[PDB]
Amino acid sequence: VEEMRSRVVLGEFGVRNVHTTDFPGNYSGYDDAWDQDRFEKNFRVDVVHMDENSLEFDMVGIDAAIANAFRRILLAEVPTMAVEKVLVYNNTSIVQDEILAHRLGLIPIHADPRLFEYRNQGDEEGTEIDTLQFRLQVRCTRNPHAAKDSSDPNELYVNHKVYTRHMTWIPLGNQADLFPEGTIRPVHDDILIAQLRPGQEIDLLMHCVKGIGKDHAKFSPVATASYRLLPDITLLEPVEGEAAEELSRCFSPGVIEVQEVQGKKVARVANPRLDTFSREIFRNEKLKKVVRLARVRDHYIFSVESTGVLPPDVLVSEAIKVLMGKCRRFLDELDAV
Amino acid sequence: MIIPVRCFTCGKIVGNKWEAYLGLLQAEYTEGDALDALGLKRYCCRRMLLAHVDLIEKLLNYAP
Amino acid sequence: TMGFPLLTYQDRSDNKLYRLQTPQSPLVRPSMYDYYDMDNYPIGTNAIVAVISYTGYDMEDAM
Amino acid sequence: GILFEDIFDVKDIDPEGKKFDRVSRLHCESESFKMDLILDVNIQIYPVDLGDKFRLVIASTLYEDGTLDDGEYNPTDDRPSRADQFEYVMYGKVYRIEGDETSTEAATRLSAYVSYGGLLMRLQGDANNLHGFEVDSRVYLLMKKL
Amino acid sequence: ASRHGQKGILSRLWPAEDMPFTESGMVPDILFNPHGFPSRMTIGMLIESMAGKSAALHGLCHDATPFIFSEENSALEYFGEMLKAAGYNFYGTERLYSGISGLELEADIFIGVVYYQRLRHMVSDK
Amino acid sequence: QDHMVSGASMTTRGCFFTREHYMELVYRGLTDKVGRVKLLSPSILKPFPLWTGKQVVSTLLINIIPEDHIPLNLSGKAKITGKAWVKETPRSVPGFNPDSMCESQVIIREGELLCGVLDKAHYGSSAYGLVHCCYEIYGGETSGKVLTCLARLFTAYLQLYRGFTLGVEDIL
Amino acid sequence: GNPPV
Amino acid sequence: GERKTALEMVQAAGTDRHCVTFVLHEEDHTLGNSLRYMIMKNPEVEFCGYTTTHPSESKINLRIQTRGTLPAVEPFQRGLNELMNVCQHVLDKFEASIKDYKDQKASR
Ligand SMILES: [Zn+2]
Repeated sequence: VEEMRSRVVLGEFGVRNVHTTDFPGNYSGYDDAWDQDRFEKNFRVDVVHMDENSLEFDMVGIDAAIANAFRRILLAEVPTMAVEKVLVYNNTSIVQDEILAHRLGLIPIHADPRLFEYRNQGDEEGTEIDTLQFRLQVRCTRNPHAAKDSSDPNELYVNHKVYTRHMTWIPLGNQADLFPEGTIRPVHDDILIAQLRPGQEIDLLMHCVKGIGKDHAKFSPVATASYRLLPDITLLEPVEGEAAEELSRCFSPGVIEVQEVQGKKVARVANPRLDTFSREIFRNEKLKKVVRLARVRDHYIFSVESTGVLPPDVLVSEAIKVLMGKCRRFLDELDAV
Repeated sequence: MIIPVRCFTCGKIVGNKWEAYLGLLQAEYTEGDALDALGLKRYCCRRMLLAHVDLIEKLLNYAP
Repeated sequence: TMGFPLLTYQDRSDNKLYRLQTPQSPLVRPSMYDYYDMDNYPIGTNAIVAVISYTGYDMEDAM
Repeated sequence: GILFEDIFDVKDIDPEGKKFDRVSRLHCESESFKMDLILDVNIQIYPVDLGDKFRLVIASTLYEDGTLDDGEYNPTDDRPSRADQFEYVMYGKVYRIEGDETSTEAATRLSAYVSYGGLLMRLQGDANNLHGFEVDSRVYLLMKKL
Repeated sequence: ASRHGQKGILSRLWPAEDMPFTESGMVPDILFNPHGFPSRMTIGMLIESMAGKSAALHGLCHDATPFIFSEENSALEYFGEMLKAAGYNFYGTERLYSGISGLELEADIFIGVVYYQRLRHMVSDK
Repeated sequence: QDHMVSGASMTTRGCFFTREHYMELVYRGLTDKVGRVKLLSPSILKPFPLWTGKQVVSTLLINIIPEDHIPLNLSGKAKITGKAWVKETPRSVPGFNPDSMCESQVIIREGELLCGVLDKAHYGSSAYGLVHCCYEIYGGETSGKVLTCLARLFTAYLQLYRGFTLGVEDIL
Repeated sequence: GNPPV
Repeated sequence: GERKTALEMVQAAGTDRHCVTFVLHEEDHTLGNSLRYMIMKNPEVEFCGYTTTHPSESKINLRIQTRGTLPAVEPFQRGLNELMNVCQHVLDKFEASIKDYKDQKASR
């Protein structure tokens, strides 16, 4: 007669169970029929950090299926713009043509994909509606004003290294209005595309189309969008007297804060969230009996890091909206019968 | 040959930290401190720069 | 192994010549690998491998 | 619809030494009957200890009003007077009844083996009160500590 | 192939959202069935994984010279101490989630960095 | 390989599944195409309804066997000796033949696995197992169907809720 | 580290 | 609208309305698993399970077997609606939290 409703207990030789006991018929009284108000009451979102290119909200009180749906949407279904076709007029570089096209596909563009649309199948030409064109034209020459020196930038250098700065947007249609001068640009100005020697030249036109990270990774808008369940650490016994420090070393260092309540030293669990699961207490043989570390049941921690095309919060919003769009597409196709 | 533009396992863009990495190593910084000062947290990205062999500098030495 | 076979293309006119685009140098390697510089000619890439039975398509020597 | 009811007390927590993860094999022994019970119980849900008593019942229906069970599980059933005076309910089938070994002796004792998915039980004792059982018969094992 | 005689064909290209992600956000790029070890006894791959993960973590470069690590000074002890000094766990296992169900698998997985070679035999030629 | 370590760790005695892991593990082994899926009843009905993993294999076995034909009975031994589980020294109980109730004896009673681990001795290339008897009573197409569905089930199990690996702390 | 203060 | 990027329903043997298999095209484990979680909350369904037919293909099969009365197409169309309601609520809550944090940080 003992219920544990909220934690995923764990030892070393394996974890105890894979359930969450929050579904219909999963208890004598604790049965579920998807009370929507109970959800709307027990749900809360909390954001730990929001630099540019980072977010760490909490998303407390949701199941693993919905959290995983959100994570898989950000990685593979939120749309981005990226180079699909490369027209090469001349290329006397050491970098091949196909390898140059590949390298150009993996460069992130700062166009927001919500103002564009998908190119129809076999729309090779493209129009202001679905495409953005950029041009890289660079040639390397020796600089006339150079002494007998060997630094590659000083001599043998007008364009020794071709960067993303060298790529220039060719406004395709009326896109010069709508897009102000600096808005459509590659996100990073320092990505090394190639290297040149005097007499070598690159000249090409790149076409960027819309797409999702599912049919090619180049179109994916986040470095990673993973999540982790909130750890839980409980001191079953008061640790003290120089075993507190050994305890504080078997964890990521901020988790067990050793206070000094009396002349003796007491270890306390200051911040369970910092913990990385390393299970190094389980090697102690005397303190594996003192601490129980498990996971909180439906308390997640998310971390979204965008490449630079869209801000992270906008990414999460568009992910939730993409899931809603899936649901609505299937609802309206069902209503079609 | 040349620095990969995006880390393979994750996709994080590491193609702009090659010259910065080389500059922090010329200043006396260890490869660990250097990879930290560039923002490469998870070791999948750290291996992308730590173990890169720049062979574009040896191919760019035979005649035009 | 498909690796970096030589530095002088445009000159060899062999029959077949397999080239790997972006080789890396092993992070774990014997010290003799560094006596005969073998990083002038790298042979493979470092990969994050997990030893897990997860797919149903990686059994009996398949990866 | 009861086939057996008694008050046991745990004597051994796991003598054979085979140790499974969440399951514990209790060796009990009835009171006022001197019947024997080997019982695999899921102890993650229902912790049991030594020197512990519990009222144990075996049934063929949970309704305790005659109506047979339909063999279908509904968590939505509207007849909610099914036995709930019991904390741990299982549901298995008897797969072996074997009269005791002793020949030339009365030895009219029976051992009834029940399987509860994978958690086995064995009830051994005077046949007179193990007649309700028969191989391939579905039975519920209700339990309630004291 | 690895540097230990573990050759194998490429059977699938697993989507990047169906791969088991680790608690650090990472996601493997090679999945290697754990049943090639018991009969082939290539314990050098299990040490190379930990050595390479420790290298990528600390920015170091360890040597795999034969006969440098004895019974008294073991290789697993050395590299597990290296790992435990980086916040990871001694035995080299980090616990993953299922990229398909979203649940933390019950077993903690053995992940690391190993050096793969690509062989010259391709289905395009055979 | 991992269809043997998956089925041996699911059919072990202490594997309990909630209604939603029970389902989605039956339907993912079946992928059934015709007719209702005949489910079972929870082994544990009270503190929380829970299933057994042997019940997943059972309910996968009563759907594959052809509709008109009736489920089979089978009694045999497992490959994993009943001594592999003895952690702690064994003590003696006067009326207990420890092997009467052991994970070493496989007892399928009307298509429902009631005892036994179902390792290589079944599902495998060993004779007189579950698939060999399926091939005798119901033909060779039904044994092939059983093999397919059991492979799919044991893959879903390791891919969804459990995982198999081989680190250094099991060779240590 | 710690949701917003 | 789309004759086959969307739904194809196969009523079972005997065209039992209470046992249907929906084929959802261009869907992977994301919608499959979230929708199966949302349909399991309905006490009127006795079996819900999804599965991907083959890696090479892009389509999932849901299987809904409801109780005696309802036609098993209401459980599907209600799990969809509940999932979309949950997504809308999560979106509202997340945007409100982001706005509140932006204000708290821009003030100080
Ligand atoms: Zn990375």
